[PDB]
Amino acid sequence: CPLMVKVLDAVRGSPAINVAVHVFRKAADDTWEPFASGKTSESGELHGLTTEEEFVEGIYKVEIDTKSYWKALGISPFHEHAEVVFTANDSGPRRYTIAALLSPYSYSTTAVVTN
Amino acid sequence: CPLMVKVLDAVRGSPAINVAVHVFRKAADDTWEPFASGKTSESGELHGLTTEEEFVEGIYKVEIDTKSYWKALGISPFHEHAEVVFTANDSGPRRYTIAALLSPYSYSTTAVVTNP
Amino acid sequence: CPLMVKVLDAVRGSPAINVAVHVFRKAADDTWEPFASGKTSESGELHGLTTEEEFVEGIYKVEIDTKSYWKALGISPFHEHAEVVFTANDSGPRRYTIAALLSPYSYSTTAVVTNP
Amino acid sequence: CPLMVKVLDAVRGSPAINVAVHVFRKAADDTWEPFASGKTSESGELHGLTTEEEFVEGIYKVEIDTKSYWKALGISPFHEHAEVVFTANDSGPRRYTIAALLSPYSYSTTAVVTN
Ligand SMILES: O=c1cc(-c2ccc(O)c(O)c2)oc2cc(Cl)cc(O)c12
Ligand SMILES: O=c1cc(-c2ccc(O)c(O)c2)oc2cc(Cl)cc(O)c12
Ligand code: NA
Ligand code: NA
Repeated sequence: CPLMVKVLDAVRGSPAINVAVHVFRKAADDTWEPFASGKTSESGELHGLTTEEEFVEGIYKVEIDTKSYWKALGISPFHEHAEVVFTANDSGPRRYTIAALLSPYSYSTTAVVTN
Repeated sequence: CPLMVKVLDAVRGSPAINVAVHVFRKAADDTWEPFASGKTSESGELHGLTTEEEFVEGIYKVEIDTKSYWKALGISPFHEHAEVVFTANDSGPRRYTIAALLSPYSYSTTAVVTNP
Repeated sequence: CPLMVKVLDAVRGSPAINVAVHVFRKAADDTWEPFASGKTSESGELHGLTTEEEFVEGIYKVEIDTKSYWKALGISPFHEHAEVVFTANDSGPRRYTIAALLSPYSYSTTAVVTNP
Repeated sequence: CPLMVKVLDAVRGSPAINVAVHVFRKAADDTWEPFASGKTSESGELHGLTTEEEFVEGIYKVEIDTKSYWKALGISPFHEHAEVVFTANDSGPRRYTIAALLSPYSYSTTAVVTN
């Protein structure tokens, strides 16, 4: 599993469950092309987005649909979504976890990249 | 000042100085049209991007060029940039401060929104 | 102003107003002696805690009373308080801004340290 | 496992490995009494701190020794340590994860409390 996404809710102190996540890969024409997507699980995680074969070097965007999450909880939010944009780099073996910690008017994102 | 951007460096405990910032507004055809740009000052702040007249309702994107900032400090960071996307002024004019706290493999961002 | 505290509310996107803050300094006997206290203003800021003369070298603790803040907004939060512990002025006087960004089950804190 | 601690490094994009963590429980005399401790693993985690039997309601402090972590990496830090103080509350079955994301001049902590 070369790419995993984990989303946490700082208001409820819980995983952020059933959050839509869309991954895009930058194309040669510099547009964003759909790459993978899903909804976070009961543990706030989304696994199985891609494979080592498909996840080649390039620029990727992970879009987390935070606004719909806050709306569905009856809470007013600031952002349309959280976007995480990064270059995948081969530099020996690699696994990427994109984590996000959500509040209505703030989010934090970190990358945990391990071998 | 209806839109201000403040950027801090969590490695040095300092304002993040000379960080490029580009603001876009979603157009009627769903494209991101350039709206304003600038660079943070020695206080980590960017003022004067727009005016209450210009800053109409819409969906805005604030792109903060974090990668260039880190590379200049000798660090190869994770993110290309930090992007903040939000609807503004849809209940009338507000003042927005977009703050970002930067680390090489993480950032946070928060909005402070006040009613003048 | 050598020590300032700024507190923001990540639920409302606003300054965190009326938050109690207590500052302590570690004494020669390793106890935490009260040093200064106050409450954040309508801008979320607390100024005037100390002076360059009073704010000598030492280990300081800034306790921010986040639990009371949230309970007053109807929220039962996780943390009792947010505590920020740091050595100050050990290379001469500096100006410290201690910032905190609050959510019911999370907080962050960062320091901005400048040399006057 | 009613209490777990997870520590991440925002400078290296990695778990924070071999970080000392001390847990205290507030005593009747309002002093902090040592409760459990350990060092984070290669995954930045510390498991096995306590048991359901021992982890009764009360006020707890988790102290993460961030200064020694940054010093050992050759990096100058701001804080002496990060402290997380909370009340454990029985309210049906519960598991507490105390997570921290570390930078030299900033840290973020969140609680993930699940059943
Ligand atoms: O404290 C945190 C904890 C975690 C976290 C990340 C992955 C996990 O499996 C987990 O249990 C917790 O991610 C964060 C991610 C961010 Cl961006 C900020 C944080 O403070 C945290
Ligand atoms: O601690 C912080 C402090 C500030 C901050 C500091 C000074 C300001 O005038 C302001 O508007 C914001 O912004 C943050 C912004 C974020 Cl996203 C996270 C933080 O921890 C902070
Ligand atoms: Na409207
Ligand atoms: Na000294």
